[PDB]
Amino acid sequence: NYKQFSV
Amino acid sequence: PEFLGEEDIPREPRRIVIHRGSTGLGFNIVGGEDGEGIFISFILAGGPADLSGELRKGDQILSVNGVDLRNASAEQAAIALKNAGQTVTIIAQYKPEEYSRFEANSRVDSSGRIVTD
Repeated sequence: NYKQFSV
Repeated sequence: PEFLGEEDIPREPRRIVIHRGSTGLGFNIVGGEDGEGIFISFILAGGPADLSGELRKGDQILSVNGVDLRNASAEQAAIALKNAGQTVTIIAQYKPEEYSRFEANSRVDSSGRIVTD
């Protein structure tokens, strides 16, 4: 689980 | 003196319009597993999102340019935001309790601010 993205 | 910190952070949905041309929005998102939501985890100082001054860590992204993201995956959410165009219309809602699940040693105080011990 989890994921982190820069936008 | 009249300190803001005492005052409750509004919890109703807001419309945020960011004009960023062809640069990044300047914030990070987390979440997007089993419809748990997409949340702002970090806002970059000096970035378009910061310069709006209408988004904060703990905000859930409800939609971008009319595209419902309440149930989105993290990757598709990122794709939607990155491809949203020069003018990005975000509907956000402050959800500090749900967000605090993600960040270690975090919690919500009496005014709704996210505190990390």
